[PDB]
Amino acid sequence: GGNYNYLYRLFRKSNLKPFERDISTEIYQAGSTPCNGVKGFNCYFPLQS
Amino acid sequence: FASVYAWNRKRISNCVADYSVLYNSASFSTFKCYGVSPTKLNDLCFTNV
Repeated sequence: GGNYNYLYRLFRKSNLKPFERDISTEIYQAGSTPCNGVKGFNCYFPLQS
Repeated sequence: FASVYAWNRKRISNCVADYSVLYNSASFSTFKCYGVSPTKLNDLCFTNV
């Protein structure tokens, strides 16, 4: 049926330093439109299964 | 616009293209980029569109 407990992050502000882990699950301002905690448009959740 | 079995094909060459204005437009229901992230089109570029 498809397992979805395995997640990965696609959106981030910048890259990662070597040997570093980030678990911050916050909305990302993909476009010029601010999110203000609401996805709406030009905002997406960084993590997907 | 033309039909789906007779789709219009257009060639773009020898001009500057600003994708930022299209990306910031909210009238587009779906805007999906597969090969590259939409942010970095203005940096790297190719020989034809």
